[PDB]
Amino acid sequence: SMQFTGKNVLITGASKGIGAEIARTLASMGLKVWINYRSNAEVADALKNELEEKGYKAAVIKFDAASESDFVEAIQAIVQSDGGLSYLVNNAGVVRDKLAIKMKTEDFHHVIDNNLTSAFIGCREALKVMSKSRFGSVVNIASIIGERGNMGQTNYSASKGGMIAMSKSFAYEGALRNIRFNSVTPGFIEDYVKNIPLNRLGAAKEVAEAVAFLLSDHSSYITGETLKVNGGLYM
Amino acid sequence: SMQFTGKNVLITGASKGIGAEIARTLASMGLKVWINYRSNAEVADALKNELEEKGYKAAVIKFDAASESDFVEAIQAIVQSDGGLSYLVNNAGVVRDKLAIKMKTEDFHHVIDNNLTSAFIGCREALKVMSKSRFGSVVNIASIIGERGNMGQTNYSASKGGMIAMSKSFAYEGALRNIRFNSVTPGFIEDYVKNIPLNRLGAAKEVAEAVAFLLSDHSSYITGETLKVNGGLYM
Amino acid sequence: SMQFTGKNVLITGASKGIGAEIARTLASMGLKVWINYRSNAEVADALKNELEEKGYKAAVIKFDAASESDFVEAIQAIVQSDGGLSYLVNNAGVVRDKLAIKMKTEDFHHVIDNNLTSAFIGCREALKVMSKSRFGSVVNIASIIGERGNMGQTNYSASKGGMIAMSKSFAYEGALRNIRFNSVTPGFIETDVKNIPLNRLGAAKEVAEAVAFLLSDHSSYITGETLKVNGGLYM
Amino acid sequence: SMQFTGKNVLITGASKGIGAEIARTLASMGLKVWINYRSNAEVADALKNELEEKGYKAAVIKFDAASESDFVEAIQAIVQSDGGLSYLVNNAGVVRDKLAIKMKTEDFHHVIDNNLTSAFIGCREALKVMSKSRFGSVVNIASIIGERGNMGQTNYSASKGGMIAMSKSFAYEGALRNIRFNSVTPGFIETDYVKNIPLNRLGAAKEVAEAVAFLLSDHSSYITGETLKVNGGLYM
Repeated sequence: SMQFTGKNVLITGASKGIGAEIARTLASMGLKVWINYRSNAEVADALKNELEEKGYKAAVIKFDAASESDFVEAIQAIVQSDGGLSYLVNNAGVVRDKLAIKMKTEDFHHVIDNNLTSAFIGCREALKVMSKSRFGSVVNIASIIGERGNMGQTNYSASKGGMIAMSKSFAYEGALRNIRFNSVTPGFIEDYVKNIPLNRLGAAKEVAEAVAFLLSDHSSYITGETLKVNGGLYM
Repeated sequence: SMQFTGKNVLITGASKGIGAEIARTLASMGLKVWINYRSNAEVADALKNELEEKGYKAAVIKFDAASESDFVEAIQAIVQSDGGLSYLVNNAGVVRDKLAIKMKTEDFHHVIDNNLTSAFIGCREALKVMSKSRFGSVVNIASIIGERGNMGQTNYSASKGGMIAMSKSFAYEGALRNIRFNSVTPGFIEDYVKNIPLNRLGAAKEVAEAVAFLLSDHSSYITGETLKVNGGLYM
Repeated sequence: SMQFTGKNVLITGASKGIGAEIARTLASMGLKVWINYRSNAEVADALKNELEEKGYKAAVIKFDAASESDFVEAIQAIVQSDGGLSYLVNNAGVVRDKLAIKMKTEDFHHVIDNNLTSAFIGCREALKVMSKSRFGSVVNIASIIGERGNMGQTNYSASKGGMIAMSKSFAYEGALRNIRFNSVTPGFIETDVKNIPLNRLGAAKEVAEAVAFLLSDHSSYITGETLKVNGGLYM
Repeated sequence: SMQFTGKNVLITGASKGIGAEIARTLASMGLKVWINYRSNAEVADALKNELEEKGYKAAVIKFDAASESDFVEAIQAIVQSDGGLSYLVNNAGVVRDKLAIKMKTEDFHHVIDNNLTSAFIGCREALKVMSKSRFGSVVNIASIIGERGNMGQTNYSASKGGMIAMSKSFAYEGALRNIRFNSVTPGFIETDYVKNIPLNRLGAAKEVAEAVAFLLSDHSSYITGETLKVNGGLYM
């Protein structure tokens, strides 16, 4: 049970995986979670039903996070349904791994546009909708790959390393109005394990609880920071 | 609040300030706190009575965290009282700020011995006692000065930067036994404020709750990490 | 001064500023420099004349480093002319500083496409043309803003932090063929003071000579590194 | 053929390994190198003779870099012989690897005092002797282990991570007098594990030495407080 002064959170790309776990974790901690899905609603709706059947507060919302007007419109609808938006998690993202010499600029842009510009739009709009209340916390879901790089991931590492640095700039622009911006860098989340000191993959739950901490009031003096969740894979 | 599988914690140098706060916070979330002091029990005893009067579990203990035998014997004593030790916070440290051309070697060793060797002994003995249980979390209280350095603090920055790197090595050695080692780097904790994006000093409680998270089950995939708690002063 | 096994280098956006200085420095060390410019040829031509009359080897080449086909064909031309290309410096980049709430997606993309995708293309083509000879060095001109962020520069910090992470992934992909990839992070440079420890802006030649070292044989065990050239402004 | 405004350099623990290559490299670029050694004069004196026979300027000096009074006396002897001291390389260092539960505080201190306290003394005395000239550059030889830690190296990682942070503090203190302080973090240097190194080989001592030379040289005049990785890609 983590303490939250805000009441609601938008999680982009939250139908499955880490984003889904973020939704369950934050819902179970008493926040109303907005589950963003791009295309099919069946998985998102099921996650929503699961949480409500547990007595939690959840809703789904359709928009492409890579789309400026779509994302903008959605935030407005959430401010119009709940009165505001206190928390944002930029989780949406894709991979298209290729050795760089086989990588077209279209493949580079596919990952940049979906992973970095999406988080720009989200952080920008959060700044607009939380500046009024002088309260908000935003978490950007980056990756160990943005910190250290990886074979075959020149485009993914660019998107996540640009995310990490973008977040710092947003932290300066939100700081006087008490809007915090931070990043999480998960390692390998469920041989790969041979290089992990904890000798196991991380659980999606373990990422989700690190996000919860950075959104929560307990991290109220943490901004512009990158929280590693990698089991020791990178120190 | 935060969930803890373990039951007790030892905090070095915990009579006041950040150390006292860590003791308060961890006591309020159900842990038995051992409040370490090395010379005068007064303030530490007031802390104990305060926490007990609020309904928490607390105890004082006298040893010099810079003495190997003192630290070792105190941890043995706590293991005898409680059956073991789940959590350790290496918080004890001193300053002796001087421009380096005025700094004697004894002024360098003063800070190293009180600040870095203390945390080596604590980290070492935590490994011994937590290894049996195959469970533990250890937080080293470092400082922004150990990340970026500072005019007049060649000795303190060496002690805290050494603390950060040491803790990474202990994280490797504790990992298979599920014993985690992390560092917190506080910034300016209650002209200087102008350089802080959040435009205020940090509260001691805001450091303590970051320490709480790193000890908690919620950070279960985080080891060898340094967590910045500095209001954006360093990114 | 410094020793180079390679014979030539392409420098993007080399008409003025740091990029011009890079050409001057590298030309004076015996390399044939290829001075890239986008529109105005006069300044680029004037630089070639200067370098040529001083007794060095220099050529200009027009193309938009943000344009995939332009960039690909230019490197093709240089390989046609010189037989190869041993060195690449991705220096081209633009700024469009705005507070994020004033920033259109179009403004974010303007900087991403011109700063990040341009460097991706150059790095990718370097991999292709350098791999046969199993030799080369590539330097990416990033920025302190990519390391610590800056208010009003969510887009520039994104592109340069993305550049930094990118470069590391290229270092993995080039490593086995001895193709090195490193970044330089300049501070405040005169052509581009209280908080700067050296108490002055950096000269463009001071950036150029750090780039030269990373291209040189002297840095032959250095790859995936980011070299800070900021007068102590960031440590 | 890097450019140096200064004329001489002291390299602690320079009789072999990386420190010896630093002396070779820097002597071949025209500096008078002072080769520090602790006990064995034979290898240092062979090195000195090797360099002099190639036309370079070299000298040996015996002292313990971990002894404040020795280190202090040695630098006044160099100032006495040469008129000043432009450059300093804190290379002296040892290892005593043990799992932490088997390591006594005295094994911790042995590494702290030999690796970290020595670099403090050297940096401090550099500040003193370089101040009046308002010119100077100092390189601290740290390690990848100080950046990321290592199993069995809680003492070594502490000394070298402390050296890296401490060097940044010296950079602030020397900056207005234009005395630069920088660190190098070599990876695995010759004199399996090679699988994790992207460049697929151990580094040559010469490759560390030339990185050191660059940070000493005029080419790095706007670089201070920096840590230069020299690890073949092992840590990025």
